[PDB]
Amino acid sequence: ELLPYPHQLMKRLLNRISMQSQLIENISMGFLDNESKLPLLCMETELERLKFVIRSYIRCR
Amino acid sequence: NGLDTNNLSHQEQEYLKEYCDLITDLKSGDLVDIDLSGSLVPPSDVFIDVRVLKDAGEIQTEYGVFNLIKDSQFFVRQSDVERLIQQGYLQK
Amino acid sequence: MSLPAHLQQTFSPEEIQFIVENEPIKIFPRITTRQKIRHTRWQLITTDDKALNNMVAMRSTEVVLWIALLLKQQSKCSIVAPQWLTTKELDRKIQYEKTHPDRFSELPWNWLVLARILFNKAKDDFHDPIHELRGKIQDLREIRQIKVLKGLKYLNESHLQLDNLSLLEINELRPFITEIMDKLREIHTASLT
Amino acid sequence: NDDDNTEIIKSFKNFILEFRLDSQFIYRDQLRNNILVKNYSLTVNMEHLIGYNEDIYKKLSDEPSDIIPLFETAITQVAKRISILSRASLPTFQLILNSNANQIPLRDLDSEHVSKIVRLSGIIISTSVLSSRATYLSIMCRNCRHTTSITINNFNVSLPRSCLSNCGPDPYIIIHESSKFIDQQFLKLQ
Amino acid sequence: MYYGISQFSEAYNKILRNSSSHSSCQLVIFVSCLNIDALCATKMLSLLFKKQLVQSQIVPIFGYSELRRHYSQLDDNINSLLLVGFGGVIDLEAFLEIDPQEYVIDTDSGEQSFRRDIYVLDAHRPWNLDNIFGSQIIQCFDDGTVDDTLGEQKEAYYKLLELDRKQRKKQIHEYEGVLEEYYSQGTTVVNSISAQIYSLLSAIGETNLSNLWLNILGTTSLDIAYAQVYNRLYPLLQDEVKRLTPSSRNSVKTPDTLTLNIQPDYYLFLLRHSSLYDSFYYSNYVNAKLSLWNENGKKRLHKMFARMGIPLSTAQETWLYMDHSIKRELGIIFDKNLDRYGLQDIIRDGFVRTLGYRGSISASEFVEALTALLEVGNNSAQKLTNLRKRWVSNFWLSWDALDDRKVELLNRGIQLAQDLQRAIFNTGVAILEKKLIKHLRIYRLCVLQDGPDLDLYRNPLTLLRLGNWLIECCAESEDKQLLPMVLASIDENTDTYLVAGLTPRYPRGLDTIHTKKPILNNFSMAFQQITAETDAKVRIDNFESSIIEIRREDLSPFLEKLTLSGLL
Amino acid sequence: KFRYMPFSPAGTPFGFTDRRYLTMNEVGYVSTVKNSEQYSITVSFFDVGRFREYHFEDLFGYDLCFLNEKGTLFGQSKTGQIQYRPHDSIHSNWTKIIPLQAGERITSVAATPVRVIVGTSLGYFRSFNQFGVPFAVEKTSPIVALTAQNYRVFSVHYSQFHGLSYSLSELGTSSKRYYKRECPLPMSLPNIKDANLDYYNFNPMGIKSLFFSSYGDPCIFGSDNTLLLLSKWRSPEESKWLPILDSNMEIWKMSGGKETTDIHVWPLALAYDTLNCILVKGKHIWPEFPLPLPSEMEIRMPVFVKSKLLEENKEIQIPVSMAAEEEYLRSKVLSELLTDTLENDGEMYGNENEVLAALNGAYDKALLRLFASACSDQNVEKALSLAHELKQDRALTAAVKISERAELPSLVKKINNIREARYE
Ligand SMILES: [Zn+2]
Repeated sequence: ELLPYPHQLMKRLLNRISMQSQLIENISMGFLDNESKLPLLCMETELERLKFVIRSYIRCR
Repeated sequence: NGLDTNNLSHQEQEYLKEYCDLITDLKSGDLVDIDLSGSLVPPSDVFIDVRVLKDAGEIQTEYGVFNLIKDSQFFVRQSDVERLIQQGYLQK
Repeated sequence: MSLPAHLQQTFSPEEIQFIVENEPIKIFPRITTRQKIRHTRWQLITTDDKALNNMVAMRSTEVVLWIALLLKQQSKCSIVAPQWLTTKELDRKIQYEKTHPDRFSELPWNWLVLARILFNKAKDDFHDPIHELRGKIQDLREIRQIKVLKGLKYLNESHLQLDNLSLLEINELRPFITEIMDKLREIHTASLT
Repeated sequence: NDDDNTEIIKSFKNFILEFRLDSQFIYRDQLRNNILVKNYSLTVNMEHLIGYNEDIYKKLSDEPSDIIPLFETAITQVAKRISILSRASLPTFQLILNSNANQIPLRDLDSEHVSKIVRLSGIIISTSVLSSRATYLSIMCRNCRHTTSITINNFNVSLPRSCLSNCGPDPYIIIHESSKFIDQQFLKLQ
Repeated sequence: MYYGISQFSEAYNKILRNSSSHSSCQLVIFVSCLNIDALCATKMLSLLFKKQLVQSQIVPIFGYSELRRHYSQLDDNINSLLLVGFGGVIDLEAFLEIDPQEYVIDTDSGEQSFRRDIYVLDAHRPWNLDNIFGSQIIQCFDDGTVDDTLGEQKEAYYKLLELDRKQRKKQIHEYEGVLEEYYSQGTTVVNSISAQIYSLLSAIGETNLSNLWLNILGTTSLDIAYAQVYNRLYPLLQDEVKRLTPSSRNSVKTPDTLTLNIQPDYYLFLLRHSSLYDSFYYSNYVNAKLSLWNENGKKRLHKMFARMGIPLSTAQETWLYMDHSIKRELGIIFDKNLDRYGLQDIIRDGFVRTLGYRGSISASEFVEALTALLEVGNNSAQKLTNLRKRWVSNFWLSWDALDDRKVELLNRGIQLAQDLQRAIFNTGVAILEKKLIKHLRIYRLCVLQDGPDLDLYRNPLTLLRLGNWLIECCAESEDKQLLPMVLASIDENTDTYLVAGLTPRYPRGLDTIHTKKPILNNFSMAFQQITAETDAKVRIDNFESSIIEIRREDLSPFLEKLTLSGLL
Repeated sequence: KFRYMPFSPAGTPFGFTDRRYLTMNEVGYVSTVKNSEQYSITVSFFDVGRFREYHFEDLFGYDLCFLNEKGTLFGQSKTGQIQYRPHDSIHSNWTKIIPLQAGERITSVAATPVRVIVGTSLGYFRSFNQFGVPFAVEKTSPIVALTAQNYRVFSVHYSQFHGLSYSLSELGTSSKRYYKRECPLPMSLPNIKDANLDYYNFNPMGIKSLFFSSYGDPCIFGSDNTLLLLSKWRSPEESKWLPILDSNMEIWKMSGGKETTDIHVWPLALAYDTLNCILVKGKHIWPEFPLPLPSEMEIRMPVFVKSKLLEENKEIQIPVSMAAEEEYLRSKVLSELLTDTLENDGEMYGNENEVLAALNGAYDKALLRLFASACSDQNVEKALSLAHELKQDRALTAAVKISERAELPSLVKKINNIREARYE
């Protein structure tokens, strides 16, 4: 069966994702402007993984 | 399509067009941040080396440009070139 | 349709991988991010950030597995072998298995996948001879498969109790077992008036 | 002596249980599958055996007739260990080889190749019909009635003439019922 | 001088500081295909950047014109250019027509800077002084050759550049003569590019067994032509092998057990992957010594094997299937009677990689297979473009082969090497019987017009292999003096002769008072001068200038000028 | 008789191999390898981010090596050659040979971010600057080891006649202060297997290693395999060595009560509350060139009676009382040293204040377990003494509650008086 869509969870998660992507873009702009990128790579992969999970769930339902 | 018309009945063709419209409607708006048409394979690899299967000339990127030159290899993040790979230009 | 058929009623090994990486793990950082009281910061969301900004060289700590693997791809991290991944532990589990043919051993729910990942990208860290570890894991796999067949012999509509079966094995056997149970239940119910 | 045979058997068991390339015990898995389809027989590449340890391959080449049965026994033991839970039967397994080395033309074959593992090719001209070969026998002693049996191999034996618990010159006889046999064809090559 | 050995790490750090940005890739690596050591160097650099996680691109190239057009299409975003094994002698700034002002940015202050950076690893020897000195956008990772040999050349160049009249003449003519003397000298590779990159990694402390193996492979490939360079570098590679060697000794062989050990690498062909008889039968040195090309040489080969006491039948058996007794006592067998036959030089200790139970491989055999893969991995202008596309595909195939996982590709390369080697041997014996070699008194011209193997010879490396075998036989032939060797191969589809100018060489084992001197190669300069003087269509575009093309009808007139040329 | 031999912290002999670790520490490890006469020195840094690995060949065959973030101090005892190699590489590897009289052999070498120190078999202490400019030469009791952390230099002065002695001093850029001078070092020398002797041949003193603590307290690990820390080292009056670990007992503990032998803790460096060291589970107490992953073990006050544990077992079980006592002592000493460092040297990390607060809490709660233990014994007087040591008055509320649950009205009254007194 289709499970009750946990509205609040996805709402908060999407808000966090939006702001996270925006601030990542801000760090990218700063780079264009220490400077170790390892945390930047961790951000990029974390966002990719989270977006992947959300997409999987959405497509499944 | 999110990323043989003769075989399709005209009703089938219209329905498929409507379905494509519906999908683009979904990925547009709320939830746009995630690309529903995106691959359902998990992004295990942050970075992937790729060889251009078919030369198509330079292509643009958010912060760069990729010169697609037959038998030229690129080491770039998977996400950026996943669409090109799906388009068959890029190998591995 | 939004979901390929092969994904309709199960998880492919890649999804199993991902869910495994969601876990944390002991590691020995080769970097000291911890800024002295005398700068780029991680600031993650889905996992802890406190530890990450407090990395100190050669100081054990926990991080989600996928971050650990990302660093291990670099020379900047070392993955600490889980205790259960030890010749002594594997031998003990093997002996338990032979001792209790009916029951499975209490391996980590993610033992197979975790072992494979570490073997592929963590050969250096493993203290014990890696070949012996691979062999013992293979033997455990064989024994568990045999016990799986023995249990299958008793497939019944009522219910099943896999107990300590590992997640990877569960995903492997999901389709067959589920379908057989479904057909058996259909038959028995049809028998019911 | 028997100790050396046991040592060779152990070496072959180790080869099967240990020979790994990349991250797969190719031979362990192959044996497990072949058992899974009841095909109680294993195929081995000579190059792989050499890679594991040249010594076993060379010993095999020296005395194939005796080495091979030991290898098949090792295969049987490994099959029992991997397919049947210990402290919780299978037939003798057929061993299949693939040298893939330089061939020897049919005509060239001569005394030099006697008892040597040969590698060649041709076209099969005819095929016989399968016959019985007694892997195992059930044996009764004609006068004292002493039970016994023999396990014979298709390499390189006859019904013992002695009583082993005068009773007779050949008091032993075959009990076809309890005995076990296999198939054996005969092919001709040009 | 421009970038000396000591400052390789600093140049690398500068490259990072410029092109390091996860946002986009600003580093492009131009690599001239058809060079084993170049491929190894490029792979090493690729792995290094992978560690540094700096996005970059690989650009295989075959000809100078290809490099020119590729630079034309370049994007300003790219600021780092890595040129591997090409451009060292040419005036890249002139050839690429780079204007410093076009790229000049942030010059300031006694300082200079440009938007792009052209790094050159082309270690031939006759460094373009303008590149060394005149250019700044040009960056050359020099092995110190400039600071050790060209100091007078540097002085003369800076004086001539300073000059901007009896005294004027009395100085300018001497400086011009000095520069010309530094010119007009044939090309001769100085050192392994792989060796330079390995040294740089040592500076960056990235050295690992894999990198050492790659450097070993590059140097071993270089050996055949510039044996002296290989001899000079061998102690260093052995030192590194010992340095990275694990403590455990005689550890039980396991699939995971991987070793790179030095032990006798007999100077033969595919010994481990071909019958001893075959290995001897195709070992260039062996044939040169015994003249196996003639049937009497084959008779002597049978005699030698009989002397070994080895059953010939056994000698033709697969090496992996040798009897253990022979497979192990071959050391003593070679120790005996090798001098009797004068083949004692074959004995050579060398690097031999191995892994798990899959088997073993000598660096020599590995590089041989790599060359075979490079060569046979698979409107006239379109035909040439397609041929060079096949060559580039072979380049990438070899790149893939470098990975250990793709052992299947390595085996395929081994079989291809066997086939090519036997074909080369057959062609060489046919040539010698035909006496196609003509003593022109300026060179031993040998033009090729026979159909079979001609298609294969269209590949420059295949022609180089055939010519190398011929040169081995000739040099071993004491009657023949070190005359320059000329090879041409007509391509029916293009109706052009693949002219190749092959330098002579003193006997492999030869190491007396002479042989020490390097016989530079003036083939390229002679070809270029004749081409400029004449108009016969030719192709100097190929990075190896010694190899050029010419019309089937432009050949003989060009040959006539060549013998007429005094440059040779 | 005793033999004076060159030593470096946690060094390892060549043994049967041609490669040995010149020395190892938190910063990294340097291992050399014989190579056709010429020795190949490889300098490995633990923190890849901080520094970069580099390897150079040593013709002099330097056997003495000192590692510190600033640089390395390679020296050869028999020759007197000493070479410094700044890690920054901004400055050349200044090198010089010291005057070695007949038999004068460099015992060890100490590196200070500003000064340089060299010790000799004859006890000829020598001081050079970062650039090698000499400072002065001094004769002292022969120094076998020359640990030097930051500006704190700890030396082990031993003699056949003066016996075991140590001098603690922090030279610093200025105001050179000698905390202690050749005071007797309370450590037990090895008893006089082949590998053990060879290490003793390679380390006559038998010092497994020598280093300062994470915060910078001197740390020693002798052949006894006991890690001794100089409690109150900053104050000589109360300075005292406390055994914070007895590796043998801990190994026998984690072994499930098994008397393992091959296990050999190779002291590398002492993190706060935890020892970074390699467990060499082989005949050679020293590790091998393929250095394994360092192991971490928490410090333990050695107050476990092995007989008690054996009786419990007959996975080792520890009585909650003896355990609680051990944690009490460990927390007490840790808090002592933590407060001393915090007040004397501030904190390199702000967390230390909260760490000390939690440690005081654990101290009080250990007093509380033992208070309950005494109450169960009806030793209301002993329990009263325990509550007396209690640091937190809220923990004292917990204690009076325990006494109520222990049915000790006299006890409860006593702890109530204690409440009032602390309120006073
Ligand atoms: Zn009888």
